[PDB]
Amino acid sequence: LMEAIQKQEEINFRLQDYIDRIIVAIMETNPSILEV
Amino acid sequence: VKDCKEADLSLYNEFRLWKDEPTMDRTCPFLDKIYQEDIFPCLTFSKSELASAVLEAVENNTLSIEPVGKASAVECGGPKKCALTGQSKSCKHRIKLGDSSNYYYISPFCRYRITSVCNFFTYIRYIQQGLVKQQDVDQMFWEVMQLRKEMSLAKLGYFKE
Amino acid sequence: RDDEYDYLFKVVLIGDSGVGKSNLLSRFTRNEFNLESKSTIGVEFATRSIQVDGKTIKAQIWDTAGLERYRAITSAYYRGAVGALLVYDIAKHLTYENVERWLKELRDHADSNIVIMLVGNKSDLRHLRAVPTDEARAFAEKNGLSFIETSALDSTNVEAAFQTILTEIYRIVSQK
Ligand SMILES: Nc1nc2c(ncn2[C@@H]2O[C@H](COP(=O)(O)OP(=O)(O)NP(=O)(O)O)[C@@H](O)[C@H]2O)c(=O)[nH]1
Ligand SMILES: [Mg+2]
Repeated sequence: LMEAIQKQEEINFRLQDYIDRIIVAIMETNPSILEV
Repeated sequence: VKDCKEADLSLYNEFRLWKDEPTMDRTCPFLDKIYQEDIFPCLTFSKSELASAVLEAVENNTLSIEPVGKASAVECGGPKKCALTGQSKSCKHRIKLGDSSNYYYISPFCRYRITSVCNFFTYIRYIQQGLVKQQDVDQMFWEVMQLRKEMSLAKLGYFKE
Repeated sequence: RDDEYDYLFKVVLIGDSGVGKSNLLSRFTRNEFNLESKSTIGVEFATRSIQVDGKTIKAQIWDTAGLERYRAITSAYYRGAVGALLVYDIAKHLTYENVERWLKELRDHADSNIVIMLVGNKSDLRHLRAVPTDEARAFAEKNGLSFIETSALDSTNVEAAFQTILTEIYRIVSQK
């Protein structure tokens, strides 16, 4: 049961590292995207 | 011994019904029970005149509690003496009912009793103007039970500091 | 369609997680509040235009996750910010304590001359107040920050908060 949250935390790390990179990129070019 | 919880069906139905057509009227079944069983005993203090003012202030959301980083001590009380209960304790919080009449000193025990009631009204109000969307009825119910549990304990002199 | 604006000011929201940044944003920009609002993922901004000294100001309010240490995506966040709303929770003293740490990031990663306003939010919780107004206003005055208490929930001073920081930015940008 505890091996699922350890691997599920490595997944979150990966998703979040992705969101950071892409958001950084989006601002370096077309920040218009991040508007509500 | 294990710690469990089961909703009292009588209480559950009373609430689930009130949520569907929420009112702040003191005389409805839902609030009346809580008024008599929880609120009234909680807001019962030595100086009963000021106490009844606080009860009205709480219902109006006009009551406020500040910590303390020209008046006198007969009405307001002071740092070493609580205004609500005649007790002598270090008072680290002070109450304001206005529109402030005066700033009144409060013992930690009083603060716990009053906030417990203010928390109840606060959540109830959130529902009346709800404002409570993503929480299902079972969760909300058990929130009210929690809110009451706090008042039930403060009622009896069990508080947190 | 007249969408014109005379000045475009970027203002960033900073402060401890849960002080209500995202709701200050929604309250000002779309007059909406969410009691159940969740933690902010990624980075966003919404815009609103106002009149200041006859000139129209288009405000660009940026918001991001209140949890910040290792983000490194912060350089981009503060870049071009001419104003900052530094937010704490009146009812959680810890969030006021960390205001100093936030001033650090501003003095490190953000431009100087950036207008900084201290905002005490959740003024609507009257019985829970942990940070007396005077102590904050004092800290604000000595540290060169504006100060106001807002409630995203009942709307008090939210409008006022933005009108204030936006006009202080006007005066500095028009003068130089
Ligand atoms: N009573 C009250 N609650 C508020 C107020 N503003 C926000 N909240 C509540 O505080 C919680 C956090 O709000 P949120 O806007 O998400 O804060 P945040 O700073 O954006 N969080 P994050 O930094 O993690 O994105 C929510 O439950 C929200 O409803 C306010 O003015 N009054
Ligand atoms: Mg947020």
